[PDB]
Amino acid sequence: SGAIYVGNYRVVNRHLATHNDWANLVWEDSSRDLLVSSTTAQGCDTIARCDCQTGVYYCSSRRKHYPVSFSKPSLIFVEASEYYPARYQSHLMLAVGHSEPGDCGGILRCQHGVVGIVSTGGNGLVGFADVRDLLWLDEE
Ligand SMILES: CO[C@@H](C(=O)N1CCC[C@H](C(N)=O)C1)c1ccccc1C
Ligand SMILES: [Zn+2]
Repeated sequence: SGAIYVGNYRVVNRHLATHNDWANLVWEDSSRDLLVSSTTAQGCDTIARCDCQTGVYYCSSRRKHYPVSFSKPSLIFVEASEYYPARYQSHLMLAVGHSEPGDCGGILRCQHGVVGIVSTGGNGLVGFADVRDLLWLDEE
């Protein structure tokens, strides 16, 4: 589990969104595994606006933050799971790192701010849903 709290927005994995998230919906995209809902309180996270390919992510199944090198956001095949059928997920970045189901929502960050959240993984890989192209998260 986990979310990004920027301005009056809460960014979560679409597959882990709550009923309150759907009832306060701003934007969702199944192909990216992302959903954004509105918040009453202002958050403290800032979004990175850069092309970094190195950063640090939080792994809840280890209670640890790990440094990683990650690929550029791309269209990658993600196998059928209990949340989606076999499909291509867009804006996804892969890295070598530990991940389990329950680690989705952990933040990946670089020197400029938050880059994205854990969305996929297995067999010593971890995948992150990029948020750096969502410029509207910085206003209104
Ligand atoms: C099968 O679970 C993995 C996964 O890639 N999923 C499940 C959750 C939905 C993911 C998606 N974005 O389509 C696909 C998973 C997730 C995160 C970290 C480690 C794993 C092993
Ligand atoms: Zn950066």
